[PDB]
Amino acid sequence: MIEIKDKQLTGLRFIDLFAGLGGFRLALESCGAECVYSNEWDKYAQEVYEMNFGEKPEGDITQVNEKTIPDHDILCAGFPCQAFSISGKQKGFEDSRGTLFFDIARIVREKKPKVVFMENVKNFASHDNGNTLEVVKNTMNELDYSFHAKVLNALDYGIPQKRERIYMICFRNDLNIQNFQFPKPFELNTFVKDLLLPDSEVEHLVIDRKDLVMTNQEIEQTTPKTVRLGIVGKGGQGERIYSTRGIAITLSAYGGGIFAKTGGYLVNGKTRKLHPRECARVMGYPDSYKVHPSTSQAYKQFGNSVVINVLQYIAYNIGSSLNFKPY
DNA sequence: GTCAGCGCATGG
DNA sequence: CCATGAGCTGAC
Ligand SMILES: Nc1ncnc2c1ncn2[C@@H]1O[C@H](CSCC[C@H](N)C(=O)O)[C@@H](O)[C@H]1O
Repeated sequence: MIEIKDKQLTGLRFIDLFAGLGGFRLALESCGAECVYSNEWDKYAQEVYEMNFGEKPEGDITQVNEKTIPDHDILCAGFPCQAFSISGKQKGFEDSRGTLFFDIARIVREKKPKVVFMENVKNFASHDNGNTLEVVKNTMNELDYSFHAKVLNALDYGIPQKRERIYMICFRNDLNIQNFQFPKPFELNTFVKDLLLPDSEVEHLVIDRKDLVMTNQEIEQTTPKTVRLGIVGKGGQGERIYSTRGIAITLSAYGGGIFAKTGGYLVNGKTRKLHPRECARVMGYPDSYKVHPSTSQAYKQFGNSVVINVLQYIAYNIGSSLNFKPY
């Protein structure tokens, strides 16, 4: 993550819904805001959260009375993506994991917060011929909010990963905010090769397969794009090998392949997958964030998360707009 | 609960 | 034509 000197959000309160690892909390606390409630149902996600932050999040959001929830200024939520992702079956609102949005709307109507900050995958914007995005937009307008949305690739904001998400920001209509803007891009100066651990710590992750086929030669100069060097098996998900001189592919949570969830990379003559700590780094997490003791769950957790840096830049801008109140 | 072979929509 | 994806499904 990056360091913020001008703490634009001091004094405001927020809630962490679908908490996961607490990615929304790190970003917002770095700007001076305060957390007053959290909710996450996964047994193991709850353990890591407690380890790092010191409190257990409440359970199942679908059976919590919206009036119990504390008064807050910003609502944060990165709702489930399985029913909308391009890697799934695309069942949308007919999937029991696709209706979560409406519990958000339910909470919103009661607490009427100042800002609503949501985020999902790129295909969310195109699903069902744009109908799904329309439904979210109209419900927000009807509740008296303005809707601002955009798709941002992580490689444009300092982190070496091709990870495209859609961000949705909503301000209550009586605040009359007319100057919010999505952050401007810059040049990338860090590559996969700058975050790797020493060879002695990652020896156990090596894989020597006899069906390895090199289709491209290693490159000699860095570039901001995924460079594919080879394949194993039929070249499906988890069977593709890339260069450490380019950028990483999107990390996932339920993926397969011999190089499951992270993909394979050509490191010093060898082919291996990433270590959990190296995953933390490509997601923007600091080396002081304690990871889960079980390697298996650690990978799933990081693949469901958000990239800190992008959230930080957007949070600064939300505060700047709120603080501009001239005579 | 963990592991790995897979098969298709989307966007050029 | 060619490359990708906060996935699915069945095995133990
Ligand atoms: N009904 C429900 N109640 C609470 N949490 C739920 C839920 N259904 C799914 N979830 C949780 O929603 C999360 C979706 S992914 C969100 C990750 C989070 N932004 C982070 O910073 O890491 C997962 O942790 C999932 O277990």
